[PDB]
Amino acid sequence: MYAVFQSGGKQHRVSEGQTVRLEKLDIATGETVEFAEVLMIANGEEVKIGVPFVDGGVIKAEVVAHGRGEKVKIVKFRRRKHYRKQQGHRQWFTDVKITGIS
Amino acid sequence: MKTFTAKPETVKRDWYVVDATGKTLGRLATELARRLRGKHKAEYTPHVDTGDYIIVLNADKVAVTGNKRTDKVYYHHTGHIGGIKQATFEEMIARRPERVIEIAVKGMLPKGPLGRAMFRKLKVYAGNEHNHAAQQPQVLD
Amino acid sequence: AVQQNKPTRSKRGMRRSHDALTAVTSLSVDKTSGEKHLRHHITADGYYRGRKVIA
Amino acid sequence: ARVKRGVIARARHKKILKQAKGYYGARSRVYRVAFQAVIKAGQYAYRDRRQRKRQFRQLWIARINAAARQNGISYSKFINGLKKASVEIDRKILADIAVFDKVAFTALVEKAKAA
Amino acid sequence: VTGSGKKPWRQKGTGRARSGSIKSPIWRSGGVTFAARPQDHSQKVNKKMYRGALKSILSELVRQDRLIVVEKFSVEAPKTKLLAQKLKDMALEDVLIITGELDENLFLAARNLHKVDVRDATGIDPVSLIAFDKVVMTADAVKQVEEMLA
Amino acid sequence: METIAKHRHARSSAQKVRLVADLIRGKKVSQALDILTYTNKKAAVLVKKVLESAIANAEHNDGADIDDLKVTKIFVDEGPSMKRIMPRAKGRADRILKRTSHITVVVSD
RNA sequence: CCCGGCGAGGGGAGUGAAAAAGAACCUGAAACCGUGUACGUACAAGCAGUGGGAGCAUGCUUAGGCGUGUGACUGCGUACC
RNA sequence: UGUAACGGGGCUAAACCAUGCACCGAAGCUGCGGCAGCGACGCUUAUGCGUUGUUGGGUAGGGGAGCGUUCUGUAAGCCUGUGAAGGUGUACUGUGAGGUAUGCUGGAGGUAUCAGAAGUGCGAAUGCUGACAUAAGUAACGAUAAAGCGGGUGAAAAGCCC
Ligand SMILES: [Mg+2]
Ligand SMILES: [Mg+2]
Ligand SMILES: [Mg+2]
Ligand SMILES: [Mg+2]
Ligand SMILES: [Mg+2]
Ligand SMILES: [Mg+2]
Ligand SMILES: [Mg+2]
Ligand SMILES: [Mg+2]
Ligand SMILES: [Mg+2]
Ligand SMILES: [Mg+2]
Ligand SMILES: [Mg+2]
Ligand SMILES: [Mg+2]
Ligand SMILES: [Mg+2]
Ligand SMILES: [Mg+2]
Ligand SMILES: [Mg+2]
Ligand SMILES: [Mg+2]
Ligand SMILES: [Mg+2]
Ligand SMILES: [Mg+2]
Ligand SMILES: [Mg+2]
Ligand SMILES: [Mg+2]
Ligand SMILES: [Mg+2]
Ligand SMILES: [Mg+2]
Ligand SMILES: [Mg+2]
Ligand SMILES: [Mg+2]
Ligand SMILES: [Mg+2]
Ligand SMILES: [Mg+2]
Ligand SMILES: [Mg+2]
Ligand SMILES: [Mg+2]
Ligand SMILES: [Mg+2]
Ligand SMILES: [Mg+2]
Ligand SMILES: [Mg+2]
Ligand SMILES: [Mg+2]
Ligand SMILES: [Mg+2]
Ligand SMILES: [Mg+2]
Ligand SMILES: [Mg+2]
Ligand SMILES: [Mg+2]
Ligand SMILES: [Mg+2]
Ligand SMILES: [Mg+2]
Ligand SMILES: [Mg+2]
Ligand SMILES: [Mg+2]
Ligand SMILES: [Mg+2]
Ligand SMILES: [Mg+2]
Ligand SMILES: [Mg+2]
Ligand SMILES: [Mg+2]
Ligand SMILES: [Mg+2]
Ligand SMILES: [Mg+2]
Ligand SMILES: [Mg+2]
Ligand SMILES: [Mg+2]
Ligand SMILES: [Mg+2]
Ligand SMILES: [Mg+2]
Ligand SMILES: [Mg+2]
Ligand SMILES: [Mg+2]
Ligand SMILES: [Mg+2]
Ligand SMILES: [Mg+2]
Ligand SMILES: [Mg+2]
Ligand SMILES: [Mg+2]
Ligand SMILES: [Mg+2]
Ligand SMILES: [Mg+2]
Ligand SMILES: [Mg+2]
Ligand SMILES: [Mg+2]
Ligand SMILES: [Mg+2]
Ligand SMILES: [Mg+2]
Ligand SMILES: [Mg+2]
Ligand SMILES: [Mg+2]
Ligand SMILES: [Mg+2]
Ligand SMILES: [Mg+2]
Ligand SMILES: [Mg+2]
Ligand SMILES: [Mg+2]
Ligand SMILES: [Mg+2]
Ligand SMILES: [Mg+2]
Ligand SMILES: [Mg+2]
Ligand SMILES: [Mg+2]
Ligand SMILES: [Mg+2]
Ligand SMILES: [Mg+2]
Ligand SMILES: [Mg+2]
Ligand SMILES: [Mg+2]
Ligand SMILES: [Mg+2]
Ligand SMILES: [Mg+2]
Ligand SMILES: [Mg+2]
Ligand SMILES: [Mg+2]
Ligand SMILES: [Mg+2]
Ligand SMILES: [Mg+2]
Ligand SMILES: [Mg+2]
Ligand SMILES: [Mg+2]
Ligand SMILES: [Mg+2]
Ligand SMILES: [Mg+2]
Ligand SMILES: [Mg+2]
Ligand SMILES: [Mg+2]
Ligand SMILES: [Mg+2]
Ligand SMILES: [Mg+2]
Ligand SMILES: [Mg+2]
Ligand SMILES: [Mg+2]
Ligand SMILES: [Mg+2]
Ligand SMILES: [Mg+2]
Ligand SMILES: [Mg+2]
Ligand SMILES: [Mg+2]
Ligand SMILES: [Mg+2]
Ligand SMILES: [Mg+2]
Ligand SMILES: [Mg+2]
Ligand SMILES: [Mg+2]
Ligand SMILES: [Mg+2]
Ligand SMILES: [Mg+2]
Ligand SMILES: [Mg+2]
Ligand SMILES: [Mg+2]
Ligand SMILES: [Mg+2]
Ligand SMILES: [Mg+2]
Ligand SMILES: [Mg+2]
Ligand SMILES: [Mg+2]
Ligand SMILES: [Mg+2]
Ligand SMILES: [Mg+2]
Ligand SMILES: [Mg+2]
Ligand SMILES: [Mg+2]
Ligand SMILES: [Mg+2]
Ligand SMILES: [Mg+2]
Ligand SMILES: [Mg+2]
Ligand SMILES: [Mg+2]
Ligand SMILES: [Mg+2]
Ligand SMILES: [Mg+2]
Ligand SMILES: [Mg+2]
Ligand SMILES: [Mg+2]
Ligand SMILES: [Mg+2]
Ligand SMILES: [Mg+2]
Ligand SMILES: [Mg+2]
Ligand SMILES: [Mg+2]
Ligand SMILES: [Mg+2]
Ligand SMILES: [Mg+2]
Ligand SMILES: [Mg+2]
Ligand SMILES: [Mg+2]
Ligand SMILES: [Mg+2]
Ligand SMILES: [Mg+2]
Ligand SMILES: [Mg+2]
Ligand SMILES: [Mg+2]
Ligand SMILES: [Mg+2]
Ligand SMILES: [Mg+2]
Ligand SMILES: [Mg+2]
Ligand SMILES: [Mg+2]
Ligand SMILES: [Mg+2]
Ligand SMILES: [Mg+2]
Ligand SMILES: [Mg+2]
Ligand SMILES: [Mg+2]
Ligand SMILES: [Mg+2]
Ligand SMILES: [Mg+2]
Ligand SMILES: [Mg+2]
Ligand SMILES: [Mg+2]
Ligand SMILES: [Mg+2]
Ligand SMILES: [Mg+2]
Ligand SMILES: [Mg+2]
Ligand SMILES: [Mg+2]
Ligand SMILES: [Mg+2]
Ligand SMILES: [Mg+2]
Ligand SMILES: [Mg+2]
Ligand SMILES: [Mg+2]
Ligand SMILES: [Mg+2]
Ligand SMILES: [Mg+2]
Ligand SMILES: [Mg+2]
Ligand SMILES: [Mg+2]
Ligand SMILES: [Mg+2]
Ligand SMILES: [Mg+2]
Ligand SMILES: [Mg+2]
Ligand SMILES: [Mg+2]
Ligand SMILES: [Mg+2]
Ligand SMILES: [Mg+2]
Ligand SMILES: [Mg+2]
Repeated sequence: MYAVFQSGGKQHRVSEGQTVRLEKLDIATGETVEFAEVLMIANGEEVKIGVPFVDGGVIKAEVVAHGRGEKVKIVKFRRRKHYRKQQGHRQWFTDVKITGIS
Repeated sequence: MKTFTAKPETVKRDWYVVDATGKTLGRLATELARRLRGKHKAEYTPHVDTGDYIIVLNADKVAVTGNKRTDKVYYHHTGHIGGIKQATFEEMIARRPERVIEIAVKGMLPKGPLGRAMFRKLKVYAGNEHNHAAQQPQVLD
Repeated sequence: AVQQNKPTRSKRGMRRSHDALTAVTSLSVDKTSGEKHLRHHITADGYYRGRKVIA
Repeated sequence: ARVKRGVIARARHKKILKQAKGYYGARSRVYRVAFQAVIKAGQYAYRDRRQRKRQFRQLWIARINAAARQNGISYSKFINGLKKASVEIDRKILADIAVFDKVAFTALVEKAKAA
Repeated sequence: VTGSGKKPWRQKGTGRARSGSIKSPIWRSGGVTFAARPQDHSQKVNKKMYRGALKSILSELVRQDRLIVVEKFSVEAPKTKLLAQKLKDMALEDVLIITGELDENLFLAARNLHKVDVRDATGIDPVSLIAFDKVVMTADAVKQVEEMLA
Repeated sequence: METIAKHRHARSSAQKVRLVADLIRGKKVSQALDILTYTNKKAAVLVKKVLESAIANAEHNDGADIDDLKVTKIFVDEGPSMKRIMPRAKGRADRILKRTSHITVVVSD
C-alpha cells in the first residue's frame, strides 16, 4: 500500500489515508495536490525505479492545514567577547492527507 | 517523521557459538564485537543493546601472528604505590585463557553502561564443552 | 580548614541519613499492675517484676 | 521622575527561571546561576540542530549497511549501484524500508546488483 | 548629604571593599550621583513660528468647523445658570469663548463651568485653541486676532 | 475530621525537633504517646505536649474517640530566629541565632 | 469552654464583609527550610546540559494517538565576568 | 606516581610503495520553505513589488530601527467591588526587547492613542542595606578548688532551699 515521494526538497514514505506534515506549498487551505514525483510504490509486487520517478504513478492528496511549528529559540553567544544574540523561529508547514496511491 | 528505534522489550536476542581454534585474536574479536553490539542487525539502535549472545569456546587455542605469542604484553596497575604488573601472551594463556578474548573484545566495545551490558552477552570458555545447551545456541563462523 | 565551595542540600541530607534516631518498640508490662515501662527499669509508680520495692 | 524597578526586574528574572525549570540545584533556583544554564542550553540547542542532521544520517547509513550485508552487498557498493541505476531514494527511507519491509528492500539490492 | 568625610575603615588590611565616604552614591542612605538641580524647562519659540503655528491651527478650525464665529456674545447678569442655559440652544458644551471686550459678567459666569473657558482675544493660546472642542469668536475678536496675527 | 494543634515559637531548632517528629508519623495516637515518654530528648516533651493537646483538641471540639486516631501529618517548620552577640577573642563579635520552631500535629482517622 | 504549668501556645465559640484582617495584625515576591502525591535513583566517573530515547504516571479526545511530569540508555559538550 | 613514543583494542595486512573505481565525511555546495540589508529595476508610483541580482561570522568601534519602565498633556474622557494595581499559574502570539487573554490570590485603584520629560532597564564593582544559607547540629560552654546523699518546694530539681 505504501509509496515514497519527494516534495519539500525531501522524501516521505507515506501510506494511503494518513496525514503528513511537509514543507509549505503555494496552495489553498482546502484544495488538492497531485505529486507526480513518486519514487516508489510497494504492495504485493514492488514498483521500484530504474529511472528518476516511476512512469504513471501519481499521489493525490488533500491539504488539511497551513500552520506554524513550535517556536525554536536561537541563541548565539561568544564567551568573554561581549556578544550575544537572540532570535525566534516558527517554521511554516502544510499538513496533507493522502487520498490515492495509483 | 520519528524514525524507528529498537524497544528493549521487543528485542528478540539470539544465541550463537564460535569455535576460536586457530582464529586470529583480533579478527575474531572484531567480528565478536560487531555482533555483541548488534551492528549486523537492520534494527540497530546505538542506545539499545540489540546484539546477540555469543559463546566463544576453545579460547586457549586462539592464534596470533608474528612473535606476539611471547612479545605481546598485557600491563595493568594494581592501584598501588608502585604496583605495575605485566604478563605476556603465553603467560596469560597459561594462567587465564578467558582473559585474552575478554580483553580483546572489551577494548573494541564502547565504554559505558551499555558497553558493559553488551560485554555480559559474551561467554568465553577454555574448553570445548559449554553448559548453555538449554538455549540451542547455533553455530557461527 | 575551610570548604573550597559550599556543599548542597543533597550532601547535607546524605550526611543526615544516619542521624535519624530509633524508637523503643519494646515496652514491658508489669505482672501485677499492668503498667508499661522500659525493660529492666522500674515503673513510674514504683514496681518491678510484679512486686513493690520502693516507697 | 524616579523609577522603581522591582516589578520589571522580577518579571525578567522569573522569565529565565521558568526556562531553567528542571535543572539541578541552584541552576533552577538561583537567577545568577540559572541565567548561565539557560544561555548554555541555547548554545547547545543551536549546535544540536546541526548535529541532529549528522547523527540521524549515521544512524540510517548504519541501518542500510546492516540490511544490505544480510543480502550480500556492502553499503559502499549498494549506493553506487543505486546511483548508477538513477535511483533517487534517500538514506532516511532506505533505512525505514530496511527495518519495515525487507522483502521490498531486497528488490533495491537486486536493482543495485544489475549495475 | 549630611555626614562626615571620614573613611569608615582604612584603605587596606580589612578584607572589605575600599570605601572613602558614607555619602557615596553606591552606599545606602547617601548620594544620588547626578542629583537634579531646580531648572527652567522654558524653551524659545520664534515670533514667526508662534504666529505661523497660530495661523496654521486657527485656519484648520475653519476646515473642521470647530470655529463658530458670532456677533455680540454676552450674558445678561453674572450668573452661570443663564450661560449654561444659553449654550443648550447654541448646542455647545466644551468651548473656548474668545471675546474682544472682556465682560466681567460673562467672565464670572464661566469660572465655575469646567468645559467652558473665556479668554480675551489678546490672550489666545496654541494649546487652548486645539484643546477645546469648539471655539466661539466674537466679530470684534476675529477683527482683533486678524490684526494681531496679521 | 483532621483536628490540628500546634506549638508556635517553640524554643528549639527545627533540625532537632524534626528528629523526634520522624518517629511518630502515621502511628496510632496511643502508640505515639508512649514513644515520647521514653524518647530521651527535650523535643519529645515539646512534641508530646502538642500531640496530647491535639487529642483533647480532637475529642472535645469535633471528632471524639481516642482509639481510632492516627498522627496523619506531623511537621516542624523553622520559626523566627533571635539574633544575639557572642563576643570572641581579639575583639571580634559573632551572632548566635537562638532559633525557634513551629511544630504542628494533625490527628485524623 | 477545651489541652497546658490558675504559663507560652493552640482548638473551638463569637465579632466582622473577610480573622491564613487576631495585634509577631493590608498586599505578602525571592532566597532559604519543610509535609504529602507521580516518576527516576544503591556496577557507576567529570560545567550536570543539550540532540536522541525506552519505560512509568497522569489529561484528553478514544476504538490513531496527541499533551504533561519524570528520564533508564546513548552522540556531543571544560561555567560566567 | 602507571602500560604511557599508533588515541585504544588489536593487525603480517588493519603496514608501506604504485595504480584503479567505490563510499563516508563540514554550518562547504545543491534541494524546498521563511526573514532581512543594499543595487538595479518594469517602471510601478513617492512605495511595495511582476520582480530581479547580491549579500547577511564578528571584539574595539561607527551608522540605522525599535521594546519596556515612572511621570505630564490628550483624561472631570475610558476600564474598574458584576473585582484595579500588585502577587501567582496556564494558553495563545511577534524576528527580539515583549505583548494579549484568562484561573486563583488580592481588595482599590488603573489608564488607550499620539505627543512630551526622564532618578529609564544590573550578575559581577574584595559594590551598599536587609533577609537567609554553608561549614554543623560540628567547635565550644571561660581556670583540674570536688563533690555526695537524704528531705522540701515545684508541672519539672545535678544546679534552688534546709
Ligand atoms: Mg533576548
Ligand atoms: Mg567516544
Ligand atoms: Mg577557589
Ligand atoms: Mg536526611
Ligand atoms: Mg551524624
Ligand atoms: Mg514615583
Ligand atoms: Mg523575584
Ligand atoms: Mg535582568
Ligand atoms: Mg517562583
Ligand atoms: Mg522540566
Ligand atoms: Mg525533565
Ligand atoms: Mg527561585
Ligand atoms: Mg523552584
Ligand atoms: Mg517554584
Ligand atoms: Mg542528511
Ligand atoms: Mg547621617
Ligand atoms: Mg575632608
Ligand atoms: Mg582629616
Ligand atoms: Mg581577602
Ligand atoms: Mg562580603
Ligand atoms: Mg537614614
Ligand atoms: Mg538620601
Ligand atoms: Mg541613586
Ligand atoms: Mg543617579
Ligand atoms: Mg534648557
Ligand atoms: Mg534641554
Ligand atoms: Mg517675546
Ligand atoms: Mg495682555
Ligand atoms: Mg476636552
Ligand atoms: Mg522562647
Ligand atoms: Mg532538642
Ligand atoms: Mg467544627
Ligand atoms: Mg529564620
Ligand atoms: Mg560568652
Ligand atoms: Mg572566647
Ligand atoms: Mg578589634
Ligand atoms: Mg576586650
Ligand atoms: Mg493543667
Ligand atoms: Mg508554675
Ligand atoms: Mg486551666
Ligand atoms: Mg503560671
Ligand atoms: Mg495566665
Ligand atoms: Mg492563659
Ligand atoms: Mg492565651
Ligand atoms: Mg496571645
Ligand atoms: Mg491563639
Ligand atoms: Mg482560633
Ligand atoms: Mg472562628
Ligand atoms: Mg462566626
Ligand atoms: Mg457571621
Ligand atoms: Mg453578610
Ligand atoms: Mg480581605
Ligand atoms: Mg479574602
Ligand atoms: Mg472565608
Ligand atoms: Mg467566618
Ligand atoms: Mg475564622
Ligand atoms: Mg483558624
Ligand atoms: Mg475558618
Ligand atoms: Mg488571604
Ligand atoms: Mg490563626
Ligand atoms: Mg483566601
Ligand atoms: Mg485578607
Ligand atoms: Mg507588627
Ligand atoms: Mg511575619
Ligand atoms: Mg504573618
Ligand atoms: Mg492598608
Ligand atoms: Mg485596605
Ligand atoms: Mg499579612
Ligand atoms: Mg508564598
Ligand atoms: Mg515563597
Ligand atoms: Mg530551596
Ligand atoms: Mg530546601
Ligand atoms: Mg525505579
Ligand atoms: Mg521511586
Ligand atoms: Mg533498579
Ligand atoms: Mg564490574
Ligand atoms: Mg543500577
Ligand atoms: Mg562521581
Ligand atoms: Mg568524559
Ligand atoms: Mg536535562
Ligand atoms: Mg532534553
Ligand atoms: Mg530532547
Ligand atoms: Mg517514551
Ligand atoms: Mg503508561
Ligand atoms: Mg532528558
Ligand atoms: Mg540498570
Ligand atoms: Mg550520552
Ligand atoms: Mg565533556
Ligand atoms: Mg573550554
Ligand atoms: Mg611516572
Ligand atoms: Mg615505568
Ligand atoms: Mg598510550
Ligand atoms: Mg617520557
Ligand atoms: Mg622515554
Ligand atoms: Mg590509535
Ligand atoms: Mg600502546
Ligand atoms: Mg587507528
Ligand atoms: Mg586503512
Ligand atoms: Mg569516484
Ligand atoms: Mg550538512
Ligand atoms: Mg545550509
Ligand atoms: Mg550556506
Ligand atoms: Mg515561495
Ligand atoms: Mg531559499
Ligand atoms: Mg553576478
Ligand atoms: Mg550585507
Ligand atoms: Mg562575511
Ligand atoms: Mg553582522
Ligand atoms: Mg521610534
Ligand atoms: Mg519606547
Ligand atoms: Mg512604551
Ligand atoms: Mg505596553
Ligand atoms: Mg504600566
Ligand atoms: Mg498620563
Ligand atoms: Mg480628545
Ligand atoms: Mg474623547
Ligand atoms: Mg462611556
Ligand atoms: Mg462609562
Ligand atoms: Mg463600572
Ligand atoms: Mg463582593
Ligand atoms: Mg454580581
Ligand atoms: Mg460585567
Ligand atoms: Mg501607579
Ligand atoms: Mg497582573
Ligand atoms: Mg507578578
Ligand atoms: Mg501569595
Ligand atoms: Mg485572570
Ligand atoms: Mg475576595
Ligand atoms: Mg478605598
Ligand atoms: Mg482613594
Ligand atoms: Mg497617557
Ligand atoms: Mg514618541
Ligand atoms: Mg511613549
Ligand atoms: Mg522628569
Ligand atoms: Mg539607575
Ligand atoms: Mg553589574
Ligand atoms: Mg540584584
Ligand atoms: Mg542579564
Ligand atoms: Mg556585566
Ligand atoms: Mg556585595
Ligand atoms: Mg554584588
Ligand atoms: Mg567535621
Ligand atoms: Mg564530626
Ligand atoms: Mg569532632
Ligand atoms: Mg567536644
Ligand atoms: Mg577552648
Ligand atoms: Mg571546660
Ligand atoms: Mg564554668
Ligand atoms: Mg587552666
Ligand atoms: Mg582561681
Ligand atoms: Mg568544678
Ligand atoms: Mg553536691
Ligand atoms: Mg541528690
Ligand atoms: Mg527533693
Ligand atoms: Mg520529691
Ligand atoms: Mg512531686
Ligand atoms: Mg502550688
Ligand atoms: Mg504534670
Ligand atoms: Mg521548661
Ligand atoms: Mg538533692
Ligand atoms: Mg556544680
Ligand atoms: Mg548558690
Ligand atoms: Mg547544701
